Amino acid sequence: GAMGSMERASLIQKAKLAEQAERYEDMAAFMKGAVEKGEELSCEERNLLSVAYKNVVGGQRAAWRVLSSIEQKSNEEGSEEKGPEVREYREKVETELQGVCDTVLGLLDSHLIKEAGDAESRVFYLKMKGDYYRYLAEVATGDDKKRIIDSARSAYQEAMDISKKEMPPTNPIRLGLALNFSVFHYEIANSPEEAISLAKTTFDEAMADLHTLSEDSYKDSTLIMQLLRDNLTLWT
Amino acid sequence: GAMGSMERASLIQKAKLAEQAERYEDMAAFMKGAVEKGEELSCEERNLLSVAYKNVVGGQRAAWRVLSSIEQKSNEEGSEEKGPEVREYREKVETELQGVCDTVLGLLDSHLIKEAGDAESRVFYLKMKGDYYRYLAEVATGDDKKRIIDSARSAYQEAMDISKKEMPPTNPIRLGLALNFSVFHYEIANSPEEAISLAKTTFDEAMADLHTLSEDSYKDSTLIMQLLRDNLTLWT
Amino acid sequence: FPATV
Amino acid sequence: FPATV
Ligand SMILES: *CC(=O)NCC1CCN(C(=O)C2(Nc3ccc(Cl)cc3)CCNCC2)CC1
Ligand SMILES: *CC(=O)NCC1CCN(C(=O)C2(Nc3ccc(Cl)cc3)CCNCC2)CC1
Ligand SMILES: [Mg+2]
Ligand SMILES: [Mg+2]
Ligand SMILES: [Mg+2]
Ligand SMILES: [Mg+2]
Ligand SMILES: [Mg+2]
Ligand SMILES: [Mg+2]
Repeated sequence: GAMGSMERASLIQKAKLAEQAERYEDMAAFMKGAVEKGEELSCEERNLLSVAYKNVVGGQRAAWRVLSSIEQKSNEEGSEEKGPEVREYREKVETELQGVCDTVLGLLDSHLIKEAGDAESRVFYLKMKGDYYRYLAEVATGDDKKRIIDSARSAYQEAMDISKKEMPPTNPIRLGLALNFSVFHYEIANSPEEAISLAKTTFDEAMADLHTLSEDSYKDSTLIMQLLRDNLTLWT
Repeated sequence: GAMGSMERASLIQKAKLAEQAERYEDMAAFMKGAVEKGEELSCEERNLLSVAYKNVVGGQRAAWRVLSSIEQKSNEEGSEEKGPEVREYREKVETELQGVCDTVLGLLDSHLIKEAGDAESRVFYLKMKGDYYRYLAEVATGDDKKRIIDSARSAYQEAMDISKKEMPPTNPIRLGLALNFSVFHYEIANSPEEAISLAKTTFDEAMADLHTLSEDSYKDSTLIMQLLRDNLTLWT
Repeated sequence: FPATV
Repeated sequence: FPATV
């Protein structure tokens, strides 16, 4: 890999610079190189990895949605035939998105998840696995769509099981996992009631544990709680 | 080139889609392919070309400035030595920026400028030539910095000479050229008085010709006039 | 679109 | 930074 000659510490340093410069593709490439050194990631390093790829795939998903909407409009009655270009370019963006998702999934499988024994790391990686299978599911239309959806579900469910056993209900990783799994239920699994029940129960159980927290922990937990409330407001 | 197999019209169609999706690197690649077909560009197509590369290099310049500021801070008294990484990454971004500038300059030289006979096209391309040499000048520190600055000046000056002979003082291309050449004087040539004089005279001469314009032309001209006023306000 | 982290 | 087009 092109980062094979760069020191681990230098890749991490450069990922932080790339973040400051809003160079998320570079950030992701640096973090991929750091993962490929083979050592486990610290909390801070896991956050760099996630931020980099979230921002890269986020931009691809937004572009894919713009192009998919144009394509859908082209297939309505009365729309003038304009040739294969809209489909081709949506396919191009889609293939690039799938590539990024496959890259992330590959890092998780080789070998981040299997080396992650502490609950905080294992849950974090399994949440990522669910997230990147969810992004694959968003664009899937073929023979494998059900298996892709089930891969996302399975990863999220394993993360949920660990999180409920091992982490307090206010833990930001537990909260973020539940937020995203709830979105999976609403948007991917056609299960809005499950989505709502999960968001509500997660919010309420967190609320009941806030009394245990420092001011700084309270700030972290309540920020994600508000995202749960925001989704509940959208959905009810 | 990778776009050699795609129809000109399809490249233009896809550039427009890429713009809608805010995929400016793709937009620029499509427009490069369209230029390389060898035919002259229409007004609309020249605008696509310019928007694509403006957005790509704009992002690179913003990143370069973030990194250059970090680097400068590292070289202050009392700053802890952190190794070569900040310089390396600023160099990486810089080299990519220079590459984009060289690509644009190459399209202009082979063969957009030489085929452009109408004032509106020739001025537009010569302005672009000045702009991309200006971006090279922003990062230049070596033996060639003076020649790079002079290349920008010469391109802008040829565009100004044509524009003054052939276009009305409200023409948006004439206005935009003057705006940018004024910034060149202020930021690159260490000539703030020249910058201010050019912006003021351009504004005032435009103001005196607005009476000749339709509502729609008036809107176009006054928008750029306001940019001239904005710079004058910054500089005085 | 709904919020995710 | 100053405005350019
Ligand atoms: C290493 C570690 O513990 N990482 C968890 C951090 C918790 C706080 N936090 C956040 O609250 C934000 N991101 C986020 C990402 C993933 C998960 Cl599972 C939860 C929270 C910070 C950015 N805005 C959203 C919340 C950072 C990660
Ligand atoms: C083909 C042609 O005539 N292009 C000139 C257009 C004039 C109107 N216009 C603008 O006002 C904006 N861009 C711009 C770009 C270059 C120049 Cl030299 C002048 C103006 C539109 C975007 N915001 C800034 C003004 C588009 C180009
Ligand atoms: Mg080493
Ligand atoms: Mg496909
Ligand atoms: Mg349950
Ligand atoms: Mg043809
Ligand atoms: Mg250099
Ligand atoms: Mg003069």
